[PDB]
Amino acid sequence: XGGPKKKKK
Amino acid sequence: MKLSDLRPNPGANKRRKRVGRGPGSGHGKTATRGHKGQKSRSGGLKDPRRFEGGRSTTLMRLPKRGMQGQVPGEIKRPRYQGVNLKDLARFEGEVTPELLVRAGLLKKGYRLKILGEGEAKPLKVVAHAFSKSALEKLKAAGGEPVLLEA
Amino acid sequence: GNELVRRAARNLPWVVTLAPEGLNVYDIVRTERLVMDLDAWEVFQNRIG
Amino acid sequence: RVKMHVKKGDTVLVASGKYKGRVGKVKEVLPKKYAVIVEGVNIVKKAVRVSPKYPQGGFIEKEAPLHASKVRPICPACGKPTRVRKKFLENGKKIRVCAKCG
Amino acid sequence: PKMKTHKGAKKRVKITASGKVVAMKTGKRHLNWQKSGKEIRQKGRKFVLAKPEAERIKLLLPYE
RNA sequence: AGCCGGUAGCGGGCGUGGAUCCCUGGAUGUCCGAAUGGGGGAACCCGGCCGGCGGGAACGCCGGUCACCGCGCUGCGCGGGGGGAACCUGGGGAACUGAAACAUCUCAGUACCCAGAGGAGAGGAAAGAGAAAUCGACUCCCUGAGUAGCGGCGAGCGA
RNA sequence: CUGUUGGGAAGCAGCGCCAGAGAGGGUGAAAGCCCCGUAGGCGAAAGGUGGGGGGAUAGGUGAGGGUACCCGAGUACCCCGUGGUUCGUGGAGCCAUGGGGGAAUCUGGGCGGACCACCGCCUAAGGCUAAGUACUCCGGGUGACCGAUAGCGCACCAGUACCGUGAGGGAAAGGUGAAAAGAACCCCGGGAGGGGAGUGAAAUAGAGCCUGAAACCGUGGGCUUACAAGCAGUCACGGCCCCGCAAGGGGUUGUGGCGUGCCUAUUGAAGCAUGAGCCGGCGACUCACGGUCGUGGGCGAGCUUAAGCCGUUGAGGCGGAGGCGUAGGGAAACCGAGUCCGAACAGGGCGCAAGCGCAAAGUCCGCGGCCGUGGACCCGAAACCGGGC
RNA sequence: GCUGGGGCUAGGAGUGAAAAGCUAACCGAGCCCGGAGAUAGCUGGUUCUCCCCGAAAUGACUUUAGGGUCAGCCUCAGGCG
RNA sequence: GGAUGACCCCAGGCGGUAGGGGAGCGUUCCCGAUGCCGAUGAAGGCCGACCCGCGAGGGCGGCUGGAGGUAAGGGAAGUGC
RNA sequence: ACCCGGUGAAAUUGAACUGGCCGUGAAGAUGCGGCCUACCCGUGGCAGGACGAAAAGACCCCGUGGAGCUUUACUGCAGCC
Ligand SMILES: [Mg+2]
Ligand SMILES: [Mg+2]
Ligand SMILES: [Mg+2]
Ligand SMILES: [Mg+2]
Ligand SMILES: [Mg+2]
Ligand SMILES: [Mg+2]
Ligand SMILES: [Mg+2]
Ligand SMILES: [Mg+2]
Ligand SMILES: [Mg+2]
Ligand SMILES: [Mg+2]
Ligand SMILES: [Mg+2]
Ligand SMILES: [Mg+2]
Ligand SMILES: [Mg+2]
Ligand SMILES: [Mg+2]
Ligand SMILES: [Mg+2]
Ligand SMILES: [Mg+2]
Ligand SMILES: [Mg+2]
Ligand SMILES: [Mg+2]
Ligand SMILES: [Mg+2]
Ligand SMILES: [Mg+2]
Ligand SMILES: [Mg+2]
Ligand SMILES: [Mg+2]
Ligand SMILES: [Mg+2]
Ligand SMILES: [Mg+2]
Ligand SMILES: [Mg+2]
Ligand SMILES: [Mg+2]
Ligand SMILES: [Mg+2]
Ligand SMILES: [Mg+2]
Ligand SMILES: [Mg+2]
Ligand SMILES: [Mg+2]
Ligand SMILES: [Mg+2]
Ligand SMILES: [Mg+2]
Ligand SMILES: [Mg+2]
Ligand SMILES: [Mg+2]
Ligand SMILES: [Mg+2]
Ligand SMILES: [Mg+2]
Ligand SMILES: [Mg+2]
Ligand SMILES: [Mg+2]
Ligand SMILES: [Mg+2]
Ligand SMILES: [Mg+2]
Ligand SMILES: [Mg+2]
Ligand SMILES: [Mg+2]
Ligand SMILES: [Mg+2]
Ligand SMILES: [Mg+2]
Ligand SMILES: [Mg+2]
Ligand SMILES: [Mg+2]
Ligand SMILES: [Mg+2]
Ligand SMILES: [Mg+2]
Ligand SMILES: [Mg+2]
Ligand SMILES: [Mg+2]
Ligand SMILES: [Mg+2]
Ligand SMILES: [Mg+2]
Ligand SMILES: [Mg+2]
Ligand SMILES: [Mg+2]
Ligand SMILES: [Mg+2]
Ligand SMILES: [Mg+2]
Ligand SMILES: [Mg+2]
Ligand SMILES: [Mg+2]
Ligand SMILES: [Mg+2]
Ligand SMILES: [Mg+2]
Ligand SMILES: [Mg+2]
Ligand SMILES: [Mg+2]
Ligand SMILES: [Mg+2]
Ligand SMILES: [Mg+2]
Ligand SMILES: [Mg+2]
Ligand SMILES: [Mg+2]
Ligand SMILES: [Mg+2]
Ligand SMILES: [Mg+2]
Ligand SMILES: [Mg+2]
Ligand SMILES: [Mg+2]
Ligand SMILES: [Mg+2]
Repeated sequence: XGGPKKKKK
Repeated sequence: MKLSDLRPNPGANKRRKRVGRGPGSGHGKTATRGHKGQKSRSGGLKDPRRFEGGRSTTLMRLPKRGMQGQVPGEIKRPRYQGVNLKDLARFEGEVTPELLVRAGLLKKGYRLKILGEGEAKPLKVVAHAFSKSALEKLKAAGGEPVLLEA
Repeated sequence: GNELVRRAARNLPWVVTLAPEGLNVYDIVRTERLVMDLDAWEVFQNRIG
Repeated sequence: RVKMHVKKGDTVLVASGKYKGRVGKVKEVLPKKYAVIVEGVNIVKKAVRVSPKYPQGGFIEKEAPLHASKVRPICPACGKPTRVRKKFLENGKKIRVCAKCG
Repeated sequence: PKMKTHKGAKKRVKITASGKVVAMKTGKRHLNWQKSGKEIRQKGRKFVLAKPEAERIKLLLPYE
C-alpha cells in the first residue's frame, strides 16, 4: 500500500 | 542466640516500599501522579527548587557579595581558627597548636586563635592570636606566648 | 591458630573451624558451642578495646 | 579419557539393579556409552527381521548394556575396589586385599 | 553523581546560623535619579520567607 | 584396551611385537584472499625465464622463479603491506537534545570517519610545580572538591 | 556389607568403617565408604614463558686553577589569527601553533597570571625508557544470574532459513523411557491409521512422545425452552434431577420483583465518545551517586573512615589523607560573644544564653518518603546529524 | 523515432522538452546502520487485599492560557492544648 | 477494669474520585540446612456444596502427576495484568 | 448469481437472549419509562439503520512540534570585491 494517494474525495 | 532468633526490632523493618500495582492498594492506575500533565509524564518537571514557570525567577535578587575572584583564583593567605577558653578548659598541660587539633579542635591548616567565653585555667597557652578579652581573662592565672617561626 | 588441630576437626559436619583472626559474629551465632584455646582468646581480647 | 574400572577380561558382580548378585565375565566394554554387557540384562528384542536372513522369528534374546557403575570387579572373595600398585615396569590393578588379575 | 552548588545563588544570598536566607534589597541599583533619601537608605539586607527553603536546597554542601 | 569422528547399517580392517585417543615438534598443504608474474566479474583466465616429464619441435603437465614501495650496499640483502572482540594514541569531527524559543553556550572532543601502535597504548628525566628558603620523572587510585573558578554570570561547565 | 519396602535403593532398618578427603556430579529414587572425583600429593623427552635467582658483556664514576671555545634557529622573543587549560577577550598569563618581523651561548635565556622592580624556580627549540593503568576474542573459577516468550540474535548444524538490487534486516524450533526393550505376528485398510498380541513400573510414557492448563471443537447424560422482549444477572417462592439416616445441600430453571456492560476520558457515558474477537504467556515507580526529612541503632564534644595494605573451607582486621560538627558576624581587611551599618558608649539586622549517673547537640551505618543528575514510570513521533549502500 | 547490449552522474546531490516529476512499488529531500532508549508541556496504559481521613477545578505572576511557581483547599508526624 | 495490649465493659465514628497514611496476603531467590519433607509419591495439574481468614489467601480431602520441595524467624526483588 | 458434488478465505468482532412508537437520557435509544406489536429457525433478495466498516481528521484550532519555499527578518558561510 504505502499510500501514496492524497486525500482527494 | 540462633539465626532463627535474630531479626531487627520494630522501626527498621520498614523495608516496605510503595507501588503502581492494583486497585485498593491506593497507588494503582494513575500511580499517585494524578491525572495530570507535565509532572505526571515520564521526564517530570524542570528543577522545581529553581524554575518558576517562565517569569523571571527569584534570580531577581542581586549579587552584593562582590569580588567573586578573578581567573587566577583564591589568594593563599593565612587563616585563624577560634577556640574558646571553655573548650580548652579540658586538659591542664601547656596547650599548644597541633596538640589542640590532635584532640578535635582546630583543623589541620588553621593558625590558632584562642578567644571567647569560659573560665581561664591557670596555664600557659601557646597561641598564634588572642582576643583582647581572652588575653586579659587568662592573664589573671597563667602565661600565653605568641607565635611565628619559619 | 593451631594448624594441625584445625586440620583435624575440619571435615566433621558439626564442626566449623576458624583461626583466631577470623572471629566473627555470624560464625559465632551459627553454632551452639564455641570452643577456643587459651591463645585466640588472647587476640580476641585484643580486638575488643 | 574415559577411565572405568572393569575390562573385557574381567569377572564381575552385578552390584545393583534387577540382576543384583549375578556374576559373569564382562564380554564387552563401550566406554563412550559408559557401559558393560555381561550375561545380565537380556531383553525380548523383537527381531522384526522376518523377510531377511533368519525368517519368521518373532523375537531375539541378546544381552543388553548395563551402566558401568552397576558392575564391580572381584577376585579370591567378593567385589572389592581397585587399588593400583606400581611395579618396576607397569602397574597391576589389585584389590584391597592382595593382587587382582595377572 | 555529586550535586552541584548553584553559583548564581551562592554569589548573592547567605545562610544564617539559624538557617534563614539573607540577601540584599532590590531597587537601589540603577534609577536613583530622585528616589528619596529614605528610599535609598532603606536598602540594607532582608530575609526571604519559605521559598528560601528552595535556595537552601541549592546550596547543599555550602552549609555553615 | 579397545578402535575405524557425529553414525547405526552394508562391506571390510587394526590392537598387550603398546592401536584409538591426548600433548609437543616436524611433514604435506589444490585454489582464492594483503594476493605479490600479468589479467580478472574473489576461489577463474593468460604468461616469461630455468630444470623435468610424454615420440615430444608445435601441445600439455610438474618443480623453481618473476608485483610494488622503503632503507642499506655496489643487481644483492634487511624491512613494509593485511587482519584482530574491546582497550590506546593521533589527524579530522557532527546533530538531535539542554537552555522550557534561540544564535554565544550545551550535548562534546561525544558519535562517527581516517591513520598508526601494541599486548597494552599514551606519558615520562623539568626552560616543572608553586608561597611551604618547600616539593622533586611519568602513570593509576583515593582525597582535595562541586572547592578555586568559568558562564547570554543563563542553562550549565569544572581544575 | 547385609536385610527390608519398590520395576529399580542410594530411602528405611541392623551392626560397621574412613576422613588433611562430609565440594560437586553420576549410578533405575534420597550414597562420606559403588563409579568419576574431592583433601593431600607427584609428573615432560618437546615446545612456550621466565618480571623470580645467578653469571657475563656494554657502559659509567674524582678535585683545584686558568682560558671564554660550546651548550639544539627562522627557534626564542614581539605582533596579528586561533586552539588547549576551570579561563566564553576577560586585567589573560602560561602551553601549542598558521602569518609577518626576527636574537643570544651563562654578564646567555623561559617562568612564578597584564606590566615594572625585587626575590626566587627552572635550563626550550633532539630522542629512547620498564613497572603501577585500560581492555576481554580466548582459558579457568564463582553466583541471594536466566531456566526455552527467559538467558546472547542462536541451549536445536544460526548470523542459517527467509526478506532486500545492495548495504542491511533477521526467525521459529529443547525433554519417550532407567534401558528402544521403538511394538515381531494376526486382523480392517491401497495406504495412512486403527484393533488385538507383546515390551515396560507406567502405552491418554507410542515416538508431530514428561507434566497436558485455558480459549476453541466434539460425543453422552441431567434439568430447561417454540404467546414470547432480552447488560443476561440478582432476590423470592415454586416444580424436576442427584447427594445426605435426618435437618440440610447441589444442579437446573417456570413465574413474580428489581436492574443503563468494563475501561479510559470527562462538567457530565448505558452511551450512538476511546480501547478491547476470545484464551495463555511477556509487559510499565528502578538503580547509582548526591540531598532533605523521618525512623532503627552505635558512639557521643566528638563521630567516621577513602584508596590501599595484610589475612580468608563467602573471616575479617589494619589504614585518620580526608569529610561533617564544636562560632558567629562582615564584600572584605578584620574582629569575635559578638559583628555589621554608623561619628555614636543611638538604634537595628543577623547572631550567642548547660536537660535532671540518665539523656542530648552532632556524627556514622541500616531502613523508608520525596528531590537533584542521569533514557529515571512504560510505549509512540513529524524530524536532525554522521558514515556507508 | 523506438529498442538491445556496454557505460557515466546521487542525497542538499544527481537528473529533469519543468511536475517539485524521477532517483529500486511512499521523494517538498532516497535507503541502511549508527548517535538513539533523540525530544514529545501531547495520547494511551500503569497489575494483590483490607482499614482511617480525604480535596481542587480559585488568586497572583508566567511568549502564559489543556503547562507550570508560590498561596489556598487534603493527609501524616511532633508540639501547644 | 491497670488484665498492661489484640481480654471484658460503655460510648461514639466508619459514602467517597484525585490523593495522604496504616496494616497485611501471595510470587522468585538467600541464611535458617552436611537439616527437614519426599516412592507408603515433591513441585505442578483437575475437582470440593468441608475448615480458618474482613479480604488478598491459607488449610484439609480425592483424582492426576512422577522427583523434587522447603517451616518458625528474618534477608533481598526482573514481585501480582 | 441460484441448486448439487469437491476445495474453501477475508476485513470485522466488549459481550448478546439485538422489535415499533411517543418520550427521556451528554441534546439522534434494540438495551431507560410508558404503551403497542411479536410462536421457534432458516434461504433468496433490498439497503433505511446499527451515529455501519476501513484509515489516532487531510479541513480547523492547539504544541513556545517538524519540514519545503521566500525576502530590503536576524546571525552566519560559500562566492566575489
Ligand atoms: Mg486514592
Ligand atoms: Mg489522574
Ligand atoms: Mg491516563
Ligand atoms: Mg519531558
Ligand atoms: Mg521554588
Ligand atoms: Mg515573560
Ligand atoms: Mg520567585
Ligand atoms: Mg566442617
Ligand atoms: Mg550600584
Ligand atoms: Mg548609606
Ligand atoms: Mg564541604
Ligand atoms: Mg593474482
Ligand atoms: Mg536546533
Ligand atoms: Mg532548546
Ligand atoms: Mg612507552
Ligand atoms: Mg566541555
Ligand atoms: Mg589436588
Ligand atoms: Mg638546551
Ligand atoms: Mg578557549
Ligand atoms: Mg612569554
Ligand atoms: Mg613559574
Ligand atoms: Mg606575579
Ligand atoms: Mg621551574
Ligand atoms: Mg530461577
Ligand atoms: Mg516450558
Ligand atoms: Mg530465545
Ligand atoms: Mg530469539
Ligand atoms: Mg498396533
Ligand atoms: Mg506419562
Ligand atoms: Mg521425567
Ligand atoms: Mg504429553
Ligand atoms: Mg410456553
Ligand atoms: Mg427475573
Ligand atoms: Mg470530550
Ligand atoms: Mg466534552
Ligand atoms: Mg462505546
Ligand atoms: Mg452501543
Ligand atoms: Mg467516534
Ligand atoms: Mg478523542
Ligand atoms: Mg472497534
Ligand atoms: Mg520511587
Ligand atoms: Mg534518604
Ligand atoms: Mg538517617
Ligand atoms: Mg547587635
Ligand atoms: Mg538523557
Ligand atoms: Mg526517577
Ligand atoms: Mg537539484
Ligand atoms: Mg529498496
Ligand atoms: Mg517510486
Ligand atoms: Mg536530503
Ligand atoms: Mg528535509
Ligand atoms: Mg544523545
Ligand atoms: Mg523513543
Ligand atoms: Mg513545562
Ligand atoms: Mg469520611
Ligand atoms: Mg486537564
Ligand atoms: Mg502539612
Ligand atoms: Mg497532630
Ligand atoms: Mg471509607
Ligand atoms: Mg520452585
Ligand atoms: Mg516486570
Ligand atoms: Mg458447493
Ligand atoms: Mg429475540
Ligand atoms: Mg429517542
Ligand atoms: Mg436491561
Ligand atoms: Mg424500549
Ligand atoms: Mg443497512
Ligand atoms: Mg464509521
Ligand atoms: Mg486525531
Ligand atoms: Mg512561542
Ligand atoms: Mg523539537
